[PDB]
Amino acid sequence: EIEASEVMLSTRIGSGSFGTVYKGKWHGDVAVKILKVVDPTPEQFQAFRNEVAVLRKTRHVNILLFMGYMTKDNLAIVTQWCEGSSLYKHLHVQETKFQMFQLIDIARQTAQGMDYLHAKNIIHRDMKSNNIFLHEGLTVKIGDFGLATVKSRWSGSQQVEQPTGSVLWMAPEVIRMQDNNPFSFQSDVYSYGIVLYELMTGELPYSHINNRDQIIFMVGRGYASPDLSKLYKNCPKAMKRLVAECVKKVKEERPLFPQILSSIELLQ
Amino acid sequence: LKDDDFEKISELGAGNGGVVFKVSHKPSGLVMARKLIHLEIKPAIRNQIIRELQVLHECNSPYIVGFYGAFYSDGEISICMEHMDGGSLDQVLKKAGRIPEQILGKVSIAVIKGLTYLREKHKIMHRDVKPSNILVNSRGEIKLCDFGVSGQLIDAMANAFVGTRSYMSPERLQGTHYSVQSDIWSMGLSLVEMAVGRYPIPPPPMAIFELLDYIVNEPPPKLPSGVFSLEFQDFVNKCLIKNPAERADLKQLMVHAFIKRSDAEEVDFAGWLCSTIG
Ligand SMILES: Nc1ncnc2c1ncn2[C@@H]1O[C@H](COP(=O)(O)OP(=O)(O)OP(O)(O)=S)[C@@H](O)[C@H]1O
Ligand SMILES: Nc1ncnc2c1ncn2[C@@H]1O[C@H](COP(=O)(O)OP(=O)(O)OP(O)(O)=S)[C@@H](O)[C@H]1O
Ligand SMILES: O=C(NOCCO)c1ccc2cncn2c1Nc1ccc(I)cc1F
Ligand SMILES: [Mg+2]
Ligand SMILES: [Mg+2]
Repeated sequence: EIEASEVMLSTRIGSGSFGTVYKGKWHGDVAVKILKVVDPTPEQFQAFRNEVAVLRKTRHVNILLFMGYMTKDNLAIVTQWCEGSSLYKHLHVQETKFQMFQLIDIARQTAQGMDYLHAKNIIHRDMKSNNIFLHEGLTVKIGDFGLATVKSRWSGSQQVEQPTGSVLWMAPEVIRMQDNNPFSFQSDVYSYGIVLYELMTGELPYSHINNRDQIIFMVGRGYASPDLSKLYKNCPKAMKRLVAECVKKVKEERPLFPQILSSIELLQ
Repeated sequence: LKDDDFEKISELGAGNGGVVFKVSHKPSGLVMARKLIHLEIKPAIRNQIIRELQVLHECNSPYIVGFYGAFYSDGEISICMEHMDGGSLDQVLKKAGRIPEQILGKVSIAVIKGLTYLREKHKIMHRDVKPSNILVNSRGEIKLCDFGVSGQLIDAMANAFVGTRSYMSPERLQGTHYSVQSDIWSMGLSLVEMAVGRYPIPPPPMAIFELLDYIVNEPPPKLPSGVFSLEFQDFVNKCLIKNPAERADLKQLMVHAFIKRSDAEEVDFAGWLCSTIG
């Protein structure tokens, strides 16, 4: 745990699915996310602390550092601060004009980071364009990975085991909740495929649906899928096959991240 | 209206879209509700949403909440509405086990009058008829809030985190053509959720998509018979019809015997609300 006296909370940045972001100055610039959990049960807190350990070990150029947690300023996590904005801001809010090779490079770096995260058996749930930051300009940084014990609420000693996070990137199998543990490598692969669609389209999927509920229902039932006619004409064909591969409804047919990385390495 | 001229007094509530704060207007000295909806959108979309929300100035009716202005401060769209002491009706379900039938009829009358005012004067459908989106006052007034004035605001909201419950009609979830009948279906669902002391999609927890499948392909929920009048069961059943064509439109709802009888009845809603919320 990190002692809160050394950390200093600067101006608020925003809020998300399971925490609120403050700018901190603990041994340099950091980001402190106070969790929405008010009374973390000892079991949840202990499993979260084990996470704190595992995520603190993780070290890739493509994932943000995870310094630790603090239980004094309510329940909080200290992570690496990223001056570069989020990928969602560049693609949609700022409408950043990325060249073809730049988009391919963002995809490659994201795939590399998720590959490492998956090699240590870390399922980066809540995978979306919000959690990807373009540090130094183009280096991709994955954040808010793991933390399954916190993102989901707890019914005492039992995790609620219900979906949480944005629905445009959520997998049909984790949308349906047909299994107690639907979060897996293939769910992260589908979420990466959704971010791939956003990279290759510049727009959020299911733009013809205005209500999130209709999105959830028609995604889980399969009536709605991200149509591939929105992709750029200059997008290479194998890139289109790769993204259609990643976004397939069937869980097991989606490729694992080494295969995707080989795909972009062929593309480049 | 600007951000610097409000002093947050308290929190009115927080939802998936945003959080509403009870604040004060320094230039005028009156207490108003300030809804902060956090979203990351283009500045052009921000201006478009603000201009579309300006239309709320001429939406004046006893059955819709007041509106003073709207503006974008920092990464959030802020809307300024008039303060309802009773909050919303979901607060009342958290207070009382179940809403009585007569006040439920008063609520139904208020919501249909608000819906028909909106449709006749503004050609605007609510789309969000929920227990959280109708508000009550200490004097007995019942108003509608969070209806679809700005289409671009709805489009920006579409990118939202997963929810816990839903009040959507099946025709919207299926993607078919929707009209006010969707709002009638939603308000019928709301009437069921008020009359019984629980969220009535899974009839006497279940995930969001399972809720949505269940309300798409299985029969609509119905009130527990024997503890409610036949008239209010007829009203909700006509409201809760899967087929939009068979579902009653507003014009039939005004002349619906439930609405006329509840209008004839005199119910001291202000006193009951004060008793149940303190
Ligand atoms: N390490 C960080 N460095 C800089 N900004 C950050 C960092 N972590 C979060 N933010 C910002 O904090 C705001 C809210 O982020 P979050 O709370 O993580 O929500 P989110 O990332 O959009 O989605 P989730 O599911 O809640 S993680 C956004 O504006 C992020 O850009
Ligand atoms: N004018 C008001 N007076 C009193 N309470 C209000 C007023 N406006 C909003 N509230 C409260 O603020 C809460 C937050 O509302 P929202 O942010 O719209 O979330 P919501 O109404 O629950 O719907 P969603 O789908 O969850 S965003 C409401 O549930 C009300 O209890
Ligand atoms: O607030 C909204 N939804 O919140 C609950 C879930 O819908 C909401 C939703 C859609 C919308 C389209 N144009 C404005 N919109 C909203 N804002 C709003 C509008 C008028 C009033 I009067 C009060 C308000 F809060
Ligand atoms: Mg994030
Ligand atoms: Mg609301």
